[PDB]
Formats: sequence, structure tokens, C-alpha cells
Amino acid sequence: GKLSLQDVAELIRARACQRVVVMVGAGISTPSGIPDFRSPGSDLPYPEAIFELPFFFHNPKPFFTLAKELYPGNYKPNVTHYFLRLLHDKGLLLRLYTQNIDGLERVSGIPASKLVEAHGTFASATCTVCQRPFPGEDIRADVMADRVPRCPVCTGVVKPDIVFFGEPLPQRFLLHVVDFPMADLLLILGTSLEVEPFASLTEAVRSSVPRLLINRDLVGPLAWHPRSRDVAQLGDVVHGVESLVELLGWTEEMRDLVQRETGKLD
Amino acid sequence: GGAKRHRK
Ligand SMILES: [Zn+2]
Repeated sequence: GKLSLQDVAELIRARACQRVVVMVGAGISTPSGIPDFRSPGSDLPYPEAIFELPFFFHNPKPFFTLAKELYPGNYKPNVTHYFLRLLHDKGLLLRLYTQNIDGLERVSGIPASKLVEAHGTFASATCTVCQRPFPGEDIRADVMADRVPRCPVCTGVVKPDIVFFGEPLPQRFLLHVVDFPMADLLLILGTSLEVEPFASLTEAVRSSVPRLLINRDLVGPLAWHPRSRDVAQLGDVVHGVESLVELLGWTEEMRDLVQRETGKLD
Repeated sequence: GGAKRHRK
């Protein structure tokens, strides 16, 4: 018959799937307290202005307040991140692609080599005028003092390396040409798949590769181009991952990891 | 089609 969440967990437990590629979005960051990027406040021509360069040049204060909130150290990873961390620790993670900019994937312990922050990061920054690169730390203070970072060379605005609309995606994104054909399982956690070219990556896997979606809604290419080995665990993203963790037998090992990695951060 | 863009 058709594949179920239990059948995919059985495939993982049997080690039939060992090249898992994961795609994640805001659905896995909202349970950690990350605010919705469309509904601010925890100045909008349209919701996407916060990540649009012309507005940013008109008024960059809204983006830099959002950053002061999302900059590392404030929020902390949740169960979904530590599940993916466990996938990596067990040698099953080929690569984790994320649309999120909170850095919680790195904080959960996933090494940068196994991670593709496809929509940029606050760890680096670039001057909007002369393109001079800068370490993300070199501008941290300015954002905490509610300032606007400025280039020490040309006085232009320095922008964290968050990929804005219209901007190219980082170069580590181009690892998708080799990873997705090499994947034997595709997990899609908490994303509406409305942003391209990220969303189109669901189709970059082979039709013999299962695609498991844990998201409140069946969204995007999985709804209009369904495949035989597609599985959809619709509902809350945390409960869906916890159901998969139980079906995998990782509940207690998770409970150990979540308590030890959290206390490490005091 | 390598540049970030929303469906709309
Ligand atoms: Zn400059």
C-alpha cells in the first residue's frame, strides 16, 4: 500500500535510510519563541518589506530591531532541533537546509559542514556600498545599542548577511546539486515552501526517495505534484516530531540530549 | 532562478 510515518520510522531503524536530507522553516522556530516575520511586534507597505533592499535603504531601523531580537544568545533550540541533532549524531544526516536565520541549528550542535543556512546568517556582514566583508561580531554592539552599523571605510550601512528578497543565495546553497540526488530520505519540517529557490528543492529528490512532511498544512509542490512514497504527518510540528521520535525509539535518548544541551547553556 | 523571491 502507501507509506506511513511508521513505515518511514521502520526504514530508519532498519538503517535502510542513511542519507537523510532535511528542509526546515519557521514552523520549527516558532516553538522556541522566535516571532513570526510577517506579524511583527512579538511600518509595512507589505509584509516582505522587512527583507527588501529598497525599503531597508529608506528605513533600516525595522530590520535592525528584529535582528537585535534574533541575534544569538537570546532564544534557545527546541525539540525539533535536537531531533535533527540526534539524526546527525547517529550518522544519518547528509545535510540540513534551513530557511531560518536564528542560528538555532548551530546552537543545537549541528556542525556547519552538515548545515546550509540557505537564507543567510548574522555571523557575517557586508557593507552595502563598497561590499567590504565584516565578521558578524564586529557589528554586534551597534545592534545592541540600537544603532545602525556603518562601514569604517566608506560610512555606508553594513548589513548582516541575511539574504533579502532579490539577493542571491549563499554559495553553500549550491551543495544542493549533489546532496539531494544523493539523498535516500527527504524530511520537510515546518515550512510553507512559499520561498524560492528553496521551496523547489522538494522536487530535486528522486521519485524512489520517500518525502516525509511534518507541517500543519500540505503545502507547495507536495500538494499539486504528489508522489507515491510521499508521507504527510499533518498537525503541530512538535507533536509530529515527537510521534516520530517515539516510533523511532529515541524518546529517552532525546530526553537525555535535550536536558544536557540545555543546561550546558545555563 | 537563483535569486530569493516570494511566490507573489
Ligand atoms: Zn563600505
